[PDB]
Amino acid sequence: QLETAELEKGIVRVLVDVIGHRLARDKNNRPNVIRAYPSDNSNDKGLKPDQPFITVYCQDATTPYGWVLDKFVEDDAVCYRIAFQIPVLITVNGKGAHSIMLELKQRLEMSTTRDYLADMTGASVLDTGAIPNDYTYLNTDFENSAPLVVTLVKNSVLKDERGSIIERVIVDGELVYEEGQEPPEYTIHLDVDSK
Amino acid sequence: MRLLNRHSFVVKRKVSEDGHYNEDGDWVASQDVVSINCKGNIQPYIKGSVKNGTQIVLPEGIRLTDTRILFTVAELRTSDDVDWTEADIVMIKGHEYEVFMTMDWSEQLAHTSHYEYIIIRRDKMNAVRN
Repeated sequence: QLETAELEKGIVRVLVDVIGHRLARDKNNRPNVIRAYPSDNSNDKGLKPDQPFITVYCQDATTPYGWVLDKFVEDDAVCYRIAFQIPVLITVNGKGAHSIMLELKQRLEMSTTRDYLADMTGASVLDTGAIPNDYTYLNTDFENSAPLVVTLVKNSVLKDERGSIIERVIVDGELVYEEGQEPPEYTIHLDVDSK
Repeated sequence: MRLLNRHSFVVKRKVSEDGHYNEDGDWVASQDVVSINCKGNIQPYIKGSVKNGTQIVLPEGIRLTDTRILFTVAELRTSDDVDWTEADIVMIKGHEYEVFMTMDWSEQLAHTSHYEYIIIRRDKMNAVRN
């Protein structure tokens, strides 16, 4: 199954291991990779972490690959498999954000990294966008940000608990000489079971 | 009979200032929150855009928001990203409030030094833990 929340969680763990040697460390010496719009229970907001930090944000989830990729039957349930394409926005904030972002791009193509990302997420990278060197004016100085749009593709399998598959077929057939003949010339009754 | 201590409310302060980001990536607020009664004056904030007790007719329902000013001598804090502070929650009629924006007249005069706070009602939201 596909859950955007789980996908963002999976990406964050990957970014910590992949690009962690260039970010800042908190009180637990954990590289500052956070999910966008942080918030705990109810309205408990989240503080802006230290500089060189990474923000992960799943922009949306489109399905340009058709309504249903395939429909198979599991043990006793009909399972639909839909193909999704999730654009995830990874943005690095802080001084020298562009240099940090560039390293991640050249590191998101390595086979070892993508194999790691394929695990614990279940998705595979489709492509990586362009990195704009953005300068925004907060209050006094300019904060460097380098957003990047990583596009992921994943297959979600959901089970319809109201399937009730076929196991027996009963066929009644008649043979006639012309279109009509209310008394059929010969009658066919079939009964095929899975036993 | 100081007007500065007319009303009495209960403030929840995140005393155990931990506020760390879990390994997964979400935000884990302070696990220890204490509620101790304070005293202050709560008045409606009348300034232009700021709306007090105003129902907002959205195409999804009717939401209600308000903004009150708070004169008090207590040092209530606000969410700060340098000292890892996590704001203070004021309570009026049960509904939780948040201390956005602060004015610090703490040392200026002798018998009139006070803090001025801008308390905002917290919007209704589904709660999920992390």
